[PDB]
Amino acid sequence: SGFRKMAFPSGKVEGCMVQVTCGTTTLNGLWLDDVVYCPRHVISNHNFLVQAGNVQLRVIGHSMQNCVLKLKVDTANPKTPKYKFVRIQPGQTFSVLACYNGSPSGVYQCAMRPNFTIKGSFLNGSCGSVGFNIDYDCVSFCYMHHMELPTGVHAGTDLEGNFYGPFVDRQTAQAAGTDTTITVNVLAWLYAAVINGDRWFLNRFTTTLNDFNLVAMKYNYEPLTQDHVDILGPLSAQTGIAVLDMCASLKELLQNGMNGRTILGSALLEDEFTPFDVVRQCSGVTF
Amino acid sequence: SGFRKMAFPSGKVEGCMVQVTCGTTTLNGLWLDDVVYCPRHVICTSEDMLNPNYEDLLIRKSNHNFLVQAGNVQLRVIGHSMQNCVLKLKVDTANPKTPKYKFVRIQPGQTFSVLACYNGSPSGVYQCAMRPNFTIKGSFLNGSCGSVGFNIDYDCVSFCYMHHMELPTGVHAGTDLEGNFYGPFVDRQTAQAAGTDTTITVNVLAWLYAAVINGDRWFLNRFTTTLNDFNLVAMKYNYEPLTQDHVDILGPLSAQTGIAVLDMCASLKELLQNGMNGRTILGSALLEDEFTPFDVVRQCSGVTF
Ligand SMILES: N#CC1(CS(=O)(=O)N2Cc3ccc(Cl)cc3[C@@]3(CCN(c4cncc5ccccc45)C3=O)C2)CC1
Ligand SMILES: [Cl-]
Repeated sequence: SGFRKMAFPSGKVEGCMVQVTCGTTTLNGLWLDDVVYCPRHVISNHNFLVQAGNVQLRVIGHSMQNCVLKLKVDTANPKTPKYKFVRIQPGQTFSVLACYNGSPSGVYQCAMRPNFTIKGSFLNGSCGSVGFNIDYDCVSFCYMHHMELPTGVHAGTDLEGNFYGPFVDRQTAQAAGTDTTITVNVLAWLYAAVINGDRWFLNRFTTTLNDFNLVAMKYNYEPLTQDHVDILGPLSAQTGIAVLDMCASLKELLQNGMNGRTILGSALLEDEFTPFDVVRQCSGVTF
Repeated sequence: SGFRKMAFPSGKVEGCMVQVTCGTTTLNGLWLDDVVYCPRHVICTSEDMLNPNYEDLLIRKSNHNFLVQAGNVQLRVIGHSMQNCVLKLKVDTANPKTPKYKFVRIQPGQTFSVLACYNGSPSGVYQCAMRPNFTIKGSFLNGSCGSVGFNIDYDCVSFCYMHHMELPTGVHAGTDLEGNFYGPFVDRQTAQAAGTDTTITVNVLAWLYAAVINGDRWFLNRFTTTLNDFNLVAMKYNYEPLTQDHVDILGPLSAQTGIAVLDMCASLKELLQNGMNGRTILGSALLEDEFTPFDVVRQCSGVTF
């Protein structure tokens, strides 16, 4: 029992965090094999100072790929895990290892919002902190922190330097678009509440995907697609509540509220747990 | 900017997780130097749990009855002893990944990170607090026994909790690393219930100061309160009494934001009275109590917005 916002164990990523200094700028880098990846806004080889723990690494080459700077170093990281660079879609979740001066200070779980921002917890010096998922023993790097927007939200790139969202890496008038709730994730979290014995919000009603999408559009909820319904199949079979039956519960929570009640200790409808996160936490998958 | 429930990086603890098997029972152990620490109920069967005599069960065991697995490597047990509700298995190999560490016993209201494990393999990390009723609202399934709670201030890992059991309400109970339970609990399957839980007042206050640091002041009012009047009201909402120690501990945050602790207490009094009215504080519609004054100073900036 219990439902927590759980992050992946960060150990395989901690062994890759280094400090990168170029002139007056100091931020974080990801050391994989003989390359250090970091935001290009950190800007010859000796101008780049790279520190891995107490050891100074020697930069022997440099190149740029989109908004990421790649510093070829002389030493391959002996702690390099099995890894892949993956680009995630909005709604997908990941763990963030927040670092300052190449030293990890915290780990949290979050989701890529539909407006491509992340509601993170970052201070000055956190640039170059990374987002990741673990699938068996392979680390899938999906995010590198670049900046904070005027509303306190964060923007960054995949590990190939491509920004998530209509953002650029520079000081200019940039604003996060109007955000929406990740519907498939709220539904998954309602199924996790049913698994943990919270059924007060269940009703005898069902709905059509068309009728529900008209309700979702009215409450700034992302449209629910047939793919989302198919993805919720296992949770529907485990609890005995059809996806459109759970959609009728969500419609009633949106039109009437919680009425002093909570779901999994929350008075808001939680949208940062994917259908896969719910299955993984309610099964004990290890890494 | 931003405020998240953040856990400590778990890498130093991952390198200590092992699997301990005694007969049919399989749970997690903490491998530090040449000792593996795990719940003593690993020597029990399900039947044994009603009234276990651990001394009688342990005396019938030998070293080779305890199987310890560290990754793909089998560790050899060369000795065993019991300290309160923890079993200590002396092994023939010191853990090369042993970090700098201490065993600390925490008080209610204190927070810590939990590395949840199954079969000696870590699966997730989360942040939580020791509730005033000594339970933890964790996320544990069968096989998670022996998972540990910790804080990592500087490079030293302070181990404060080892998971032992789930109570009938879905909450969890465990011990410090010396085997002493937190709360009036026993490692027996007896009628045990968590006491009535309360909100950690000093933590809610710290979180209100964190909201002021991040630029939110809608909840503040022009009133102050006496400490006693605050407690008379807060006790009616099932809030823990606020002591002079709590007020002293909130001193730095009070000086940083310019809001006296008893003025922040008046805002809390009013928040309990009125509710939120469709508003949120740091993206939350409830009053959050799992961030200590120390956590707020660590996560939030030194400059108030
Ligand atoms: N109410 C209740 C429960 C507990 S029990 O009655 O099955 N149980 C008695 C018991 C008594 C004392 C001790 Cl020290 C340990 C144990 C056990 C050992 C494993 N465990 C667990 C531990 N953690 C999470 C868990 C989740 C789900 C099933 C077990 C879990 C226990 O609680 C077993 C069903 C959840
Ligand atoms: Cl403490």
